Amino acid sequence: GGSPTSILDIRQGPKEPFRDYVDRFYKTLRAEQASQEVKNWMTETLLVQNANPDCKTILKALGPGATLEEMMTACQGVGGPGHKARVLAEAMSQVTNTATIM
Amino acid sequence: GGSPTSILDIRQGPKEPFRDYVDRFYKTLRAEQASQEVKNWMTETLLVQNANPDCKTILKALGPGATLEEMMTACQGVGGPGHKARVLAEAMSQVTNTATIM
Amino acid sequence: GGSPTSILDIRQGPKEPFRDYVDRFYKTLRAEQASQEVKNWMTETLLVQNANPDCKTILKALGPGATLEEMMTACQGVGGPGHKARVLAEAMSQVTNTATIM
Amino acid sequence: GGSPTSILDIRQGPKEPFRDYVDRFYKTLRAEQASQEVKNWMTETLLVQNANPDCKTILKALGPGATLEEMMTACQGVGGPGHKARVLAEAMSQVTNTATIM
Amino acid sequence: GGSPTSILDIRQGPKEPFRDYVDRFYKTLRAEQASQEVKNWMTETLLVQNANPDCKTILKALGPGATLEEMMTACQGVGGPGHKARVLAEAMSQVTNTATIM
Amino acid sequence: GGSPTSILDIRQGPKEPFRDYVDRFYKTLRAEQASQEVKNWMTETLLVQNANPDCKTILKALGPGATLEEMMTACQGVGGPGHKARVLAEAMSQVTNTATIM
Ligand SMILES: C=C(C)[C@@H]1CC[C@]2(C(=O)O)CC[C@]3(C)[C@H](CC[C@@H]4[C@@]5(C)CC[C@H](OC(=O)CC(C)(C)C(=O)O)C(C)(C)[C@@H]5CC[C@]43C)[C@@H]12
Ligand SMILES: O=P(O)(O)O[C@H]1[C@H](OP(=O)(O)O)[C@@H](OP(=O)(O)O)[C@H](OP(=O)(O)O)[C@@H](OP(=O)(O)O)[C@H]1OP(=O)(O)O
Repeated sequence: GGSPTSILDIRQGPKEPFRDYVDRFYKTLRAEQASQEVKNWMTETLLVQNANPDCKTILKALGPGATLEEMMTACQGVGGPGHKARVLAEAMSQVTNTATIM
Repeated sequence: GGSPTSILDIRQGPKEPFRDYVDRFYKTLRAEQASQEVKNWMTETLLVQNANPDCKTILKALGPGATLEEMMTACQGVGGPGHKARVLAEAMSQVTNTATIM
Repeated sequence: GGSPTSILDIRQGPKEPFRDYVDRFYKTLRAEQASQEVKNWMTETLLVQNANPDCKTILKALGPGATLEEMMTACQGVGGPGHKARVLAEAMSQVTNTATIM
Repeated sequence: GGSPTSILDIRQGPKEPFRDYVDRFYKTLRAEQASQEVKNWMTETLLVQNANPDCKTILKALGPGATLEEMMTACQGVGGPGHKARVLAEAMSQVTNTATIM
Repeated sequence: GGSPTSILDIRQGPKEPFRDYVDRFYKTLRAEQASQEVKNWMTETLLVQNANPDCKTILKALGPGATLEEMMTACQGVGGPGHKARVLAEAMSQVTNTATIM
Repeated sequence: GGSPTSILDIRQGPKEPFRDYVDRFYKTLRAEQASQEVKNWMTETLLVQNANPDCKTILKALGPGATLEEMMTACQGVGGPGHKARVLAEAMSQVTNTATIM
């Protein structure tokens, strides 16, 4: 479970940029008195998993063994037409070619 | 029915994330004077139902007994690109494959 | 007629939450100096008519006699991605097969 | 002409709902010093011509002589995705069959 | 070049309404200390060139010598769903027939 | 890497228009105490690479080394439906024909 303030309740806003949410995660973490390792691996597992399925999955899309910067860039394209454009095109064709999903 | 300020009146806004909604709900539940036995289940029954069909529908999808956490992670993903994007993936085949609905 | 401050000037913004629109509907109505009988049916005839061509459309879909609980929620489906989502599914699947309308 | 703050320079923000438009139209007309009768002949032609090419064209779409009630019925659904939707419903179905326009 | 605060640095936000952009243009212009003749010709060459390729192109579309009122009327349709709508419709059919561009 | 407040961290938000991004960038560049040569090229390497996948790739789209006016016009058009649309048409044309990508 994850209570307020605690990074365990820190989740990216679907509209919130990963560039922002990523920050909310680390600053909010400053709000928590977690052991540094408890705060870092948190910054790892809590960040990605709580990073707005869009960014969060993008992180996975980015191929694990990622750098915070990359997912920052891929998940940064989220919020502006970069998303509403690329995702739109991708979903637009996610189904065009892959419509049969099982 | 559900009068204002009561958890019964509590409802995830059409765009309100499961995360935010789950916050005003429980706070509202604090605002309500139902025992924990009456509140905790309101937290169960009212939450899923009042939680905005986007979340509410996911909620039923995850599978009865979905950890509040699971819906807490999925339902919340809704909002900006969260619903614009992911759903575009399903909205896209919702008409292409499922255009005929009966 | 229907000048401002009356329930005859109570409309749901297109993106407006039904729960919101309907909220001002009745506060305005409270201000509207009609009899219980002249105020209450407004709730019915003006709510459906002035409620966002989409919610207005939904209400008919909800099947008259419906408790405001259902129209409020279906209409609650409006605003967030839910509105674009449900509509995208029907209008998109309407313009595909039903593109021919006479 | 039409200088700022005069009903003449009163124009529905592209997105400014007609409801917002008609309220601000009436907020700047009321503000505008045109005879009581002039305001009446302003409230007529300026209202339809300045109300956002969408709410406006709608006012013209309802067929001149459209009770201000009908505009409010149609140009009220403007702004939300209900518009992006209802508009798409026709524009989307207008391009498929009517793409060739001369 | 065009330094900050100058009308040379004044550009319509990609989403910024022409009505808006044109307002700050002239407000900012006053800030710029250009001779009346210099401000008047900036008002013309900088207004169109720095007016958001949507409006900026519209202005040209309106055809040179276009009255500020026409740019204001055509570039005002830019911003909300009024645009996304009109533009999507043309772009949509542009790619249908005109997809081949050379 | 690029720490907080540095022009290195500095990035065109997804909604931050290039004309604005470039505005906080330069203000933020002044904030980081660097030599002229340093700021001279920071303004370059950090302005295009941190430049919002849309504006940034636009710069590269225009052709790197592009005049600030070329990236500015091109990126000052990135923000609203002038963009969310111009792109929707193209990305749409990217997945219609070019959906197959390898
Ligand atoms: C690919 C598809 C399957 C379909 C096939 C063709 C299509 C159709 O007929 O369905 C043409 C219309 C489009 C392109 C939809 C896709 C969806 C989009 C969208 C609903 C997408 C989300 C966008 O909003 C944002 O990005 C958020 C934003 C408003 C900028 C903010 O921050 O406030 C908005 C602008 C609302 C559009 C309007 C155009 C349409 C309907 C297309
Ligand atoms: O007017 P608000 O209630 O504050 O809503 C705004 C508005 O969106 P709409 O087009 O739906 O009216 C913004 O647009 P502008 O007012 O600047 O035109 C938009 O941002 P964009 O300009 O980037 O499209 C932003 O949406 P978001 O930041 O989610 O993309 C959204 O704010 P909220 O939904 O957060 O209220």
